[PDB]
Amino acid sequence: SKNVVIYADGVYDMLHLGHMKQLEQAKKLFENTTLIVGVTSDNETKLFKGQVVQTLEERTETLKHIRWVDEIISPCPWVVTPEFLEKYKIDYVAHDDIYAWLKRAGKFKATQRTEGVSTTDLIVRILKNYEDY
Amino acid sequence: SKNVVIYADGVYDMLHLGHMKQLEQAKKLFENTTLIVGVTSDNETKLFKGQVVQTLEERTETLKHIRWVDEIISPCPWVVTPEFLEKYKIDYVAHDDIYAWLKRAGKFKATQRTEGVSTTDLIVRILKNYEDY
Ligand SMILES: NCc1ccncc1
Ligand SMILES: NCc1ccncc1
Ligand SMILES: NCc1ccncc1
Ligand SMILES: NCc1ccncc1
Repeated sequence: SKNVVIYADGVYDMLHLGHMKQLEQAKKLFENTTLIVGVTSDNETKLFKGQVVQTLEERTETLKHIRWVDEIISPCPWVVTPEFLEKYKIDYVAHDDIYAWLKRAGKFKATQRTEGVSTTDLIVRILKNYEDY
Repeated sequence: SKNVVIYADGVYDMLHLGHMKQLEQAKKLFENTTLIVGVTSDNETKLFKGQVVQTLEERTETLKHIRWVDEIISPCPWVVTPEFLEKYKIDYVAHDDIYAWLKRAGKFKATQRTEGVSTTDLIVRILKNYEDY
């Protein structure tokens, strides 16, 4: 009934079906939702997580095309804070214990990952068309 | 004002930003539109055009996530006929002379391609992180 504001974040490098189904699942947590999507910066992703193929600007321009995405914060903060939830009027964080405070506040919503659909999995399928010998 | 029905078709293998921007451009040809997207079958694509990484079912499930896509015909016919336009009440075909009859009927609408954003271009960018020697 009342509109519920959902927040999900990530790298979204080389956007594939796995990200899409995750975002859809976040978007449909409730009947009436606004899904805000946060895109991690190149520097912090590279320092804290690992290598990223596409720049922040490219990764954001691709997310803009996904039907479930209502709003994008680019770049997003690397750590979600309670002050971040308050300023953007976020009701729930959708993710796939650093996150214990979100669970304690009733604001953690799980979303599953789909294995086997990644961009790299597809390139693996390309290479398997070449018998080793 | 009046709702205009747009049709675009293609393989949409390994969906990337290039396809997305093309679909957006088709969707925004007019103020009020319904964008129908046709997805070529595996057999006909492989026989007439060339190799396709993802099956028809996978290529369609990914397009379903694109915000501009209103309706999908999967599989679509390989050749667009006037009887196809009539049955689906298509007003315009958006594409990037086999298509001379569409131009003659006022139903051909061009959409441009974006070079440099393909899935394969990104894998090229990955491989360039490895100095040859
Ligand atoms: N992709 C992991 C991550 C998500 C949110 N903030 C930082 C890192
Ligand atoms: N669309 C947000 C953005 C714009 C320019 N650079 C990076 C991100
Ligand atoms: N991708 C080329 C094509 C588009 C429509 N029908 C057949 C082939
Ligand atoms: N979504 C249409 C479709 C379903 C099953 N196989 C291929 C295409």
